Amino acid sequence: AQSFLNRVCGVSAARLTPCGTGTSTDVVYRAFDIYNDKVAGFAKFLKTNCCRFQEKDEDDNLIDSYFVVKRHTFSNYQHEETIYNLLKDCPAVAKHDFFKFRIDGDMVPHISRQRLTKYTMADLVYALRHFDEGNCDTLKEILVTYNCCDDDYFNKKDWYDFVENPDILRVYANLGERVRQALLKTVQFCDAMRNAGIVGVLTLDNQDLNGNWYDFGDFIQTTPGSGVPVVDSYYSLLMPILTLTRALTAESHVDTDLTKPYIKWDLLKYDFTEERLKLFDRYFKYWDQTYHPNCVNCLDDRCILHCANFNVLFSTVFPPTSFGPLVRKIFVDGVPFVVSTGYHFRELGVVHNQDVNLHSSRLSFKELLVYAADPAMHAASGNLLLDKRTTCFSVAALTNNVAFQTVKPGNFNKDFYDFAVSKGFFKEGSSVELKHFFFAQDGNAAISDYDYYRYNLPTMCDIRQLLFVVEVVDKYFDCYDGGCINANQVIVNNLDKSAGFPFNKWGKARLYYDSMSYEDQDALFAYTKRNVIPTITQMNLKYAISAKNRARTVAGVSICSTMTNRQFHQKLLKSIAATRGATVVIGTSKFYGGWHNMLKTVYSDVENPHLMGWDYPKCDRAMPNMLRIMASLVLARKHTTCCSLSHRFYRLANECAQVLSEMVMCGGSLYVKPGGTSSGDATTAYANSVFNICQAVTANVNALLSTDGNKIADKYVRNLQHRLYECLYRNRDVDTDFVNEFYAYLRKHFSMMILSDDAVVCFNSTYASQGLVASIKNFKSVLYYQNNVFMSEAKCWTETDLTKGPHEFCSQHTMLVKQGDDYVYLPYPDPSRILGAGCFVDDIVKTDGTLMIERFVSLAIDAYPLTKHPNQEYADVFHLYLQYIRKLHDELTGHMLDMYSVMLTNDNTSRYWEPEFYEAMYTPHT
Amino acid sequence: KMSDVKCTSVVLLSVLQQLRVESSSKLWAQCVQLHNDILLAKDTTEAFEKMVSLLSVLLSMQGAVDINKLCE
Amino acid sequence: NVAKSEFDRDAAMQRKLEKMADQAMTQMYKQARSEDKRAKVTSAMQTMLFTMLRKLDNDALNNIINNARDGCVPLNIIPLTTAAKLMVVIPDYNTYKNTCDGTTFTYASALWEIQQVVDADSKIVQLSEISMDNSPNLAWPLIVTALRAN
Amino acid sequence: LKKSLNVAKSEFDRDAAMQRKLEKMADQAMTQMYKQARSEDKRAKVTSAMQTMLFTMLRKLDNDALNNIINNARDGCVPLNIIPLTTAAKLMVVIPDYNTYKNTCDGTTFTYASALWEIQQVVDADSKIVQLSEISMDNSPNLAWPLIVTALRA
RNA sequence: GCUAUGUGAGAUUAAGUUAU
RNA sequence: CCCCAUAACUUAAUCUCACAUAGC
Ligand SMILES: C[C@@]1(F)[C@H](O)[C@@H](COP(=O)(O)OP(=O)(O)OP(=O)(O)O)O[C@H]1n1cnc2c(=O)[nH]c(N)nc21
Ligand SMILES: [Mg+2]
Ligand SMILES: [Mg+2]
Ligand SMILES: [Mg+2]
Ligand SMILES: [Zn+2]
Ligand SMILES: [Zn+2]
Repeated sequence: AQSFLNRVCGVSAARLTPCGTGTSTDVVYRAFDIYNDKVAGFAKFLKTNCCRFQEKDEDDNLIDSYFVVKRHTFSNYQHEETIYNLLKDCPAVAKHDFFKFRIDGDMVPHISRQRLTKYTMADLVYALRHFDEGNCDTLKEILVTYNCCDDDYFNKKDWYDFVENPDILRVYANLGERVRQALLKTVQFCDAMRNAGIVGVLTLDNQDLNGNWYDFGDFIQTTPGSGVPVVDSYYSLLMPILTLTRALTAESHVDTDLTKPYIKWDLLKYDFTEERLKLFDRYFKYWDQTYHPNCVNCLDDRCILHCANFNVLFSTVFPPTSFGPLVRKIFVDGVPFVVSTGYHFRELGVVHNQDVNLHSSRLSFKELLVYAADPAMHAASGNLLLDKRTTCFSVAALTNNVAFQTVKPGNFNKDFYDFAVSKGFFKEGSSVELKHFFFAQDGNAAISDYDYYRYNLPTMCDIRQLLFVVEVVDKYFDCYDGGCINANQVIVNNLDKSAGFPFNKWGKARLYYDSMSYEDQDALFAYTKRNVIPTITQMNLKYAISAKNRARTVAGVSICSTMTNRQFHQKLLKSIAATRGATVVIGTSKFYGGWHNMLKTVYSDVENPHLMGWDYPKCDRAMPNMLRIMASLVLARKHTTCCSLSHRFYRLANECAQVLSEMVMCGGSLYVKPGGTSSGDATTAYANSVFNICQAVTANVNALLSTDGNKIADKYVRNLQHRLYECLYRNRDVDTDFVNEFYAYLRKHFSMMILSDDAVVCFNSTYASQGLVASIKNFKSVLYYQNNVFMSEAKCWTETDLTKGPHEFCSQHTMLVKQGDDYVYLPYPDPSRILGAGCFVDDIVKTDGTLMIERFVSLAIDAYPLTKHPNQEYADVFHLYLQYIRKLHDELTGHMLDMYSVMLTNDNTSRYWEPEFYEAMYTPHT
Repeated sequence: KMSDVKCTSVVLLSVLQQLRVESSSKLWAQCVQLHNDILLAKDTTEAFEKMVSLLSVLLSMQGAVDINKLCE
Repeated sequence: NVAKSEFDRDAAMQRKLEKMADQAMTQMYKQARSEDKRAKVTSAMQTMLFTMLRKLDNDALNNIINNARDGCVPLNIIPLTTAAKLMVVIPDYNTYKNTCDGTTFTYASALWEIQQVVDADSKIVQLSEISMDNSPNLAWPLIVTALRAN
Repeated sequence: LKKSLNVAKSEFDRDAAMQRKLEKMADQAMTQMYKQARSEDKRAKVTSAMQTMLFTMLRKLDNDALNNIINNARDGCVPLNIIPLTTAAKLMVVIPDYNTYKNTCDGTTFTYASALWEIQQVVDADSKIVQLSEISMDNSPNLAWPLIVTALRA
């Protein structure tokens, strides 16, 4: 009817075009943040009331202005009228119009909301948090409107990859001011509610993409001045979007206006605590949990995470030159040094060293080692550097020249290649071809590989979700014993590796382990628990075979860091490597039936098993700066007796300073690492494992919450979803009962082999089909908004049949073979990798095969399971290696008869070209 | 044949590195880009072209004598 | 028959103490070597620390630490404010056109009078050879060394 | 009845085992000395060995472009820059005598590396751009014969 | 009991080497 | 200049345990 349209637009002079048909309602499929006694989650539902009416401009062009006329019961209508009349004067409330219109004989009460956008903040956060490259129409439309793109940006191939086309960081950032205005408007709304006495729960789906608020159905009226808005779910689900769109970029300008110039900020100023408090009180005014700008004042690890995400959000406003070690001019023997006297973290705030000696007369070995590892004397006594080759912050150039390091090509073993060719290998059309080589690099290699930390962005996490993910991960990390150990009990393998910078200039780590007595090491470790010691880490180019042209660099962390980290973390990290049958499979050998043991361990009791895996693209350089902190906190939870709160916090601060916010020395100059783990700290593998358990438990959590609870048939998992939403966004303390629960649920329906950065998942098929456990799409969506990377489908694999093992775990393929009278799983590698290792070696001594029958026994040990592969070319490499070993031995004997007269008392060399020696290493008897 | 090209390119780059081509950064970058491209090639016709381009870096400059290396 | 002590204690037990006596001698020699290594590394780190304090330029660093309220300043501003030499690495001629100039440019306030330009080969680069026409004929991780002009 | 061939079973194993350790130590020393001689010989003759290996694989390739470039470089035409592959970019190649000229450049074409290159600037030893004239059978006293031909790819 | 010798099983300890 | 961690092989010693034999 036309009269209904005329009644919808009353006093306001608006030209409306129906968005449906007639006076009937309009069905939309939008995301909702719902919490009832029947359903509770953040999923997409069908809303079937609401007669939408799009407004067209004077020139008959449709704009983003809709008049949603909700139809509901009379009681809700008259209650919402009263609440709106109480909240009429707020500038963040959508213009409501209440009228009754006769539809078919019954005057249905109508609640008309004027000039609100098509989508809400719930839709935006769902699109950016449940991203699917196929079904991304809502995100595409949101980008087309509120002009960010031109509807042609989506014609690009990888327009969302965050690695390919890194310009997706903008196009998103253009929504930052919209989100910031929404935050200001919700703060205004909360102020109005508190000053008017209405108590209610704020939800994202009740705020459009302009900041206006509506739906006052679930609002109760109390005494004026005593309103209690609930902003847990709203802010918590909004947190990950506050950093993708960079909402707090307007706060870097003079009057917080995007047109005005930037604020200058004193170069010397480093505190930034009052500014952080002002930002919190402006944007998160009604977040009832206490926020500490400096994490040193936190209670136990929970304000650490909670206030750390706020700090990482707020630190994007402050200049990047104020984050780093805080130096102070101390006087030793009357000579003024410049040494660190604290640290200013982007997450931990300002941390000050507790033991300071302004006036010193003599420096011991511990003090000399601490001062020599500090970057203060190196950066201060160095020329200023402006390195335009990278976007990372450049501090200083220690030396007056820039060092360019090139990678030498590998050496060619022509004898082995000729032997292989003589044995019918490397033929046109053969399934086994050389694909692993020693790729060489030019001078601009180390710096080019270092300039991949640009993929690491300041990521703000969902604390109301992360604070439960951490509990589930801690449950996964139970049955382990850890704590602090003395220098007597520290086990170090291969003492003389590097000793780190600047300690490379005087010797290896053996020198610093022998020069420092046990009491000296204990004193240094105790000093770490009360002070912050920043260290310099050197980047070194790897020299190893690979199938990709990408260069690889390894971070050589200073010995001053490794010595303390070992004493901190070798009580753990060794029970993890000595525990068999757990989720983490670090330390479990693949020989003597180990592969079969782990595979049957994770097959467990899943009802409808499939297999699933991933590779975490751009790891070690896209890891969020918060998830590494969470990892270090999880590994530090085995310290409730040995360490106090202050000691644990200072150890965490030391680890962040010398691992996370470390000063990377690439070439001959010092840079600043934006974040991410270090490849060579003390816990890279275990930190990666705990980070992998996270974002998988998170994937399960937000795949179980994003399911329509009304469509779930089972009454147990539905109640589990309800209680999970309760424990996430409505409960403050840890519910240990429901942490043991849902962990039993994961172990029953989601079994994992969590090795460092590598995982194999045996999950229930029918639960993933109904969206009750994590899947490939859910894991990809999780990585999109909590890793700043897009995980390609080609990097993932799945298996619908368990008679064939994982498609690829630890670069080893799995096949089911008959060993004796029982079927076992044997890991066989890529034959191209073994052939390339046999052909391309690192040095020229290794080209002489006679000098090394060894390393060929070792390559044949790993290549034995290929002999049972159905492919003949795959099976022939083992025989090739055995024949080459025999040839090497016989030509060594010939050389000994030519050079010498005496042969060799051998007869223990024949086992090395017989299949029995290598077969015995896969039979489970040793 | 790729097995005979992707290996002789490695040998050529090793020889060039041995006779101090890394001193000239431009030449080293060009001859390392060619070597990496040969190692990732998929058609022998376009791999022999890059093999030719990787050669004539040793032959252009009279560092290594050539007449005696071909006595066979 | 009763001469066991003549070869089981006069030739074996009298040799048993020699074994751990000798390993104790080796242990004390290795401990002396470790102490010497400790002394030499101590004297090396002390010399390093006492050597790179003379380069601190203790006339513009004392002027910025004293200006601090608590006495602490970020480390990342010490080179920006006190260093008398600037090294700029230029990957392409466009960067040189934008982020550099002729004999004088300006980075982090200041005024940096260029003293020399050098290439990846680290031999030399003349200031008149850096042009769009001559750019391809140059190795282009160019290092520009400039001095603060005051 | 014992202690005649019986006592010489534990004392006979004494000197025999001692000889066994002596032989074992001698063999270990011999193999260590061998593993050194060979390793140091390898690392001494690296350049010549790598060059010979390279030029053996080059003939085992049995190509045409490589077999033309190397044949020219034996006793004549060698390039001055990296051979370009795109249809653009120039290639300068010395021509050290008349025969190398006539084997390669015949007239506006250049052969070389299994392609045919069109010549652009036949500059002499010093710099005199020689027009295609005295480079004929008539006594060519074209300066020092290195007639660097600059040539573009067709 | 007493040394003497070999034996195998480890375990321990470094060194070399591969794989992840 | 050349990282952390795990597994495996190979060599070489050691502390023995245990077994066996011989002499006393
Ligand atoms: C680089 C890492 F820190 C990553 O945390 C993780 C896997 O990272 P990775 O390299 O497999 O993945 P990558 O980022 O390349 O992924 P793509 O680019 O292919 O997408 O183990 C580490 N790691 C890998 N090799 C080494 C090594 O030798 N030494 C040490 N100490 N650590 C290593
Ligand atoms: Mg609503
Ligand atoms: Mg409602
Ligand atoms: Mg990876
Ligand atoms: Zn706190
Ligand atoms: Zn502790």
